[PDB]
Amino acid sequence: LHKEPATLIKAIDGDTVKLMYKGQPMTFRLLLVDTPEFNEKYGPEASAFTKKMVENAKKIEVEFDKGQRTDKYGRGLAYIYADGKMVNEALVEQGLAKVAYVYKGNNTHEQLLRKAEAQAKKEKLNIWS
Ligand SMILES: Cc1cn([C@H]2C[C@H](OP(=O)(O)O)[C@@H](COP(=O)(O)O)O2)c(=O)[nH]c1=O
Ligand SMILES: [Ca+2]
Repeated sequence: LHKEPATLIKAIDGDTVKLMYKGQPMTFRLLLVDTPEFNEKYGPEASAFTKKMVENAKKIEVEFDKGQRTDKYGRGLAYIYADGKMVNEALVEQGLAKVAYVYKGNNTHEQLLRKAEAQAKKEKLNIWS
């Protein structure tokens, strides 16, 4: 896998963000995770976490996996990095997302994210509290 540039257009919620990629606006859905909806418990906190992380970054990058690059709703499916830290991983380390939606062929960072979830669950953080 490889990182490609993008710039933020707008934070949406815990696991969706609007980015400019190859010069075109796209909504990205973070691979391999699930944040609560804004209306559910920990939703606001996930949205805020992601928002802060993407808005404060000097450098946003997109990393597609090996499979499908857009989902059935036209959202890009990627690992998104903010100054080299994976937002997908950071949410999970924080107990603000679960590992979820693990489809064969776009699952490169599964075990990385599961390891983070195990540690969050042991700290009993947020979702795991
Ligand atoms: C994360 C991800 C979600 N999706 C689809 C599955 C779910 O379909 P359904 O809408 O039919 O439940 C939906 C979940 O995304 P959200 O959690 O953003 O709703 O997006 C993919 O198809 N591929 C993916 O990698
Ligand atoms: Ca969600």
